[PDB]
Amino acid sequence: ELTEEEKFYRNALTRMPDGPVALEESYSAVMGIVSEVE
Amino acid sequence: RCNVWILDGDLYHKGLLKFAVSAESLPETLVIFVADMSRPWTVMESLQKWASVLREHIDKMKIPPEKMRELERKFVKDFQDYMEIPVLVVCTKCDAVSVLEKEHDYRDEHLDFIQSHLRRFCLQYGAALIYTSVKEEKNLDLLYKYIVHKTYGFHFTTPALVVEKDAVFIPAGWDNEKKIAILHENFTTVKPEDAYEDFIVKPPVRKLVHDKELAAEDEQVFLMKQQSLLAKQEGVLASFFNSLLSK
Repeated sequence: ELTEEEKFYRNALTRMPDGPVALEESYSAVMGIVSEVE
Repeated sequence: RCNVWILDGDLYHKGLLKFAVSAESLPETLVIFVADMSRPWTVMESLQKWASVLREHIDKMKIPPEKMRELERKFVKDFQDYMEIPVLVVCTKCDAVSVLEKEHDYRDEHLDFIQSHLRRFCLQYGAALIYTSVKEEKNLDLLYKYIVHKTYGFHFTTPALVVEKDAVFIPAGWDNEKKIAILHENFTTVKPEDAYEDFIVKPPVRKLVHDKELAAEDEQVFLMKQQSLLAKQEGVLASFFNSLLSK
């Protein structure tokens, strides 16, 4: 049996060269726009 | 509308928690911890993992100690005042108990073991335990009612159900060591103090063990070896026939 992890590159998110920093900026930017609209 | 934040299972994204809960939004937040009953053996390991992660997250928040103790006093006042921050343990895929009976030879003693473990953990963290099955749509309305009650302060009326194996529900404050002792009566082989792992075993899943790397010899060592080579140049049948020979 092949799991979801083996089927697809779900783990590629953890292989970003700059660590999880870029993912935080994506979430932060969504928080920034929502903060202004709210 | 209640904000919903689902964190990915890997700790690599645990730092995202700062965007799910802030100091201003902490008291309004209700914490939900998922327990997979299709994989019961990791349930407490996962629970101490994620609860410890939450404790570490609250550490980085730097709440004033007076405010933290105020929150503790509010929560405990909500706790002892119960009559017949918040943490709610929700069990998912409890219908997989039906698998545990057929694939791992489980019985009521094992289920009593795991649910007594879960209730002792809930006592440790002062949480409310509930069993659900999205496949069978069990306790979903009960869940929704309890969530709305504990977040918005709405009323709640459902009692504690602790007899059925796969539909247990325990609101906060109901459980106690004396009340948990009822399940220990059913035990006939294990004890309450026995380790989780020894009794309930993590199966050794038969992962494809990749074979050893077969490597061709280097040409130089191979030719050196070849130079070295060149220069130096039934019972049970017998048991039956003895049995019919002794007589």
